[PDB]
Amino acid sequence: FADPVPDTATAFDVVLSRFTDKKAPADLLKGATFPEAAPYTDSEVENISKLALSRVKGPDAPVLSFISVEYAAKGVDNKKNTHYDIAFMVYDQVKNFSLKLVLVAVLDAKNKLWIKKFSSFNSFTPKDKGPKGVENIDETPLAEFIPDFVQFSRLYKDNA
Amino acid sequence: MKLYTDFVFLDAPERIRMSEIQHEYLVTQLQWQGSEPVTAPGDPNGSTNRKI
Amino acid sequence: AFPTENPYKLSGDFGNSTLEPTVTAALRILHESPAPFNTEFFSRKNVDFIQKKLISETKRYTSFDIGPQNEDELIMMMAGIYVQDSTFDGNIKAGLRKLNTLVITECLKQILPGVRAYALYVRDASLPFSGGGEEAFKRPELATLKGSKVLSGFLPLDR
Amino acid sequence: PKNLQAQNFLTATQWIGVNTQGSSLKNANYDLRADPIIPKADVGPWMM
Amino acid sequence: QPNGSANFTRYDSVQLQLTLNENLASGRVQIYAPNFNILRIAAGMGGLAF
Amino acid sequence: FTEVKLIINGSDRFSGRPGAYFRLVQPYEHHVRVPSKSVYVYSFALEDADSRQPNGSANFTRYDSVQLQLTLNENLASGRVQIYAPNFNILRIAAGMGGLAF
Amino acid sequence: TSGQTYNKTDVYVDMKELNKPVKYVEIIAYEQGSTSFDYVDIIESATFYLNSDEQFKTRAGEYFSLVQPYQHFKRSDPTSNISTFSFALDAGSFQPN
Amino acid sequence: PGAISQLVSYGAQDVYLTGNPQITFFKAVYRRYTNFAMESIQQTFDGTTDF
Amino acid sequence: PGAISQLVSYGAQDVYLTGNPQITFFKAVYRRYTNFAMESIQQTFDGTTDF
Repeated sequence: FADPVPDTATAFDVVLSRFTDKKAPADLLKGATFPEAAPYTDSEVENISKLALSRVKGPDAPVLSFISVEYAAKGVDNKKNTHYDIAFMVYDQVKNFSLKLVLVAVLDAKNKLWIKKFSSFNSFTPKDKGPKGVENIDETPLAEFIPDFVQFSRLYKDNA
Repeated sequence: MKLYTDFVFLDAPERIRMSEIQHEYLVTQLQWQGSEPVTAPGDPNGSTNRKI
Repeated sequence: AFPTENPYKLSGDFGNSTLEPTVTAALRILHESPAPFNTEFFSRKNVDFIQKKLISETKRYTSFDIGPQNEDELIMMMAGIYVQDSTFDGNIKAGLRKLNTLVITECLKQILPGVRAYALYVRDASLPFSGGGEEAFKRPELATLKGSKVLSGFLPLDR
Repeated sequence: PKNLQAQNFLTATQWIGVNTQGSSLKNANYDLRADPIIPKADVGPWMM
Repeated sequence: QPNGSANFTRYDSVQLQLTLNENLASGRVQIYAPNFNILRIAAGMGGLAF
Repeated sequence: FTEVKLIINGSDRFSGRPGAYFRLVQPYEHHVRVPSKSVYVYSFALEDADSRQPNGSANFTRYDSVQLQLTLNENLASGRVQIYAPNFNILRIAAGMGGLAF
Repeated sequence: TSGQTYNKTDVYVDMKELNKPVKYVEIIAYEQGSTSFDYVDIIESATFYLNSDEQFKTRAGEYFSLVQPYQHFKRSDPTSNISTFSFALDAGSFQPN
Repeated sequence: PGAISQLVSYGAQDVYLTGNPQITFFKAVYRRYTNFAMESIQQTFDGTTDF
Repeated sequence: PGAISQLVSYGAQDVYLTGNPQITFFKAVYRRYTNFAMESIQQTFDGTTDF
């Protein structure tokens, strides 16, 4: 169940992953595809985030205090697998700051909670965005001289 | 008195990256201190050697 | 298609004559007396080495077969590079190694784009234009939407 | 066009009027004689 | 692009010594010091990093 | 008109030329009769006067905007300049029904 | 139709013939008869439409003359009354900003 | 309307200017330097310094 | 004669300037950027805007 932390991740996200459920529940919840969403329920989502924070009690775990939820996305399939995709704010009471966490978790018919994802809102640690960026707009980088066949540097290397 | 702000609107590929990827900008700010010395007046309350 | 033997302005430019050796001609323009460094560098064996080295390296870098190069231009280049750089402490082999290296590199710097330039020349000298069709004879595109949808005047009924 | 044995690509045009290094020597051979070769060890900052 | 700076955060004490003229009136000496910092923005939040 | 020039999508369609070109020369080249009278024309067709056969046309539908410049003489009275533009369309008759297709 | 001429309180320029990516536009006014140099500022405000949609809140003529040019060169009006509007961060750069 | 409309509309010329972007103009970039400090230091004269 | 004499006899010292060329001054290039558009939008004040 769930995913391994991406090979490239911050320490904060590796700890959050350490606390996810990588093992299937009864591995019975395979029966139907995608949820139906018609809830106008609010306070229920606050409790799911609180429960995910109630799961973090590591000897090296940050103190995590609940703030609030947005994008409380819920729906349930017809096998009573309740899917949540929750974005919420948490306060670090020791280092003085708040982050947004992403919680993707499910309930079974017995309302036991398993966490599929627990991570920082921000992603793409490597910062491989296509665009590179320019320090000057009115600067045109000088055009690469396309060399003759040998590329010069190999020509002096071959010629002793 | 009106305030006009020039907003930049990006296409979808960048707008998505701007939200999902964190940013660290190298920016400038001002700092200052005020001081009102007598400033070597003809008046005998000052001196020309002043440190702030 | 192409001739393999050039009806030179001057045929039998170096070699095929007994009146003066190549070395002496080089020494005059150098204004230098014979010395082991001069007599080896401008020797027939060294010029032959250079000509064969240029032919082999060009064929290795390119797909083209070239013959020996205009010797008048090569000997002037040899002497020119020689004057600009003739550094040795008496170690003739080390000096010739560096000096021959400069001649081979300067020569290839002209031969390599020269071959590319020629191949493109004969490409255009043989046929009208580049041979390109719609790629060359491409009128500009409008690509505006004033009339991309023609308002057909009416739609008849199906009968 | 691969059999280019009649072509002659070298053009030693940049090498006519060359001096020993970039100086103005009035190249002209003022000395109507032999001018023997000066040995040159490539030792720069301090000759020896 | 920065091309150098003086890091005041590690200085024990800094004073500006001004040798004054003798035809001055009293008043203010307003000293500015433009400086660099890092603005970190993540998870919808921004802030200045010291 | 002392000079007439057509502008298509902001560019000159042709180099501007004297009004006499448009009054005398153009009709000579493309029409049956040269009007003699102060009539100015410009063709986008080659040697046509309908001809019962098209031979060149300007697709104004695909021009983003057109304006025409008239350099007026100095002694003219105020008044109208009508501009006419004969064009091609397709008469489409089918199943007892008529109408003109653009 | 009768040949009478009336002054326009509101005058607009139809940029319908322009079909290209535009870096910037430049606006002048001058006397119809004096077809010569030395331009005049007769504009109290201006706004820009695309297909009848406003692109920005109407701005005073002084904005277009004095402020907008900051993006590029010659943001001044000593004798000039040339105003601009840019679609790019800079106009001068070769780069298609 | 506004800039949002401008982004939706598409022209063919765009494929040569904004297609497959290579750089952006709104992501500040800079390089790093070995720390250095400047000081203006007086030099001495050997000889008389007058007209 | 002409600029050819300058072009051809570039000389020994100039090898540091024109040898093994790295860039060309004769090929104009530009980079493709990220599509954007600008809109000037009026903001309002909260509070009296007076002296």
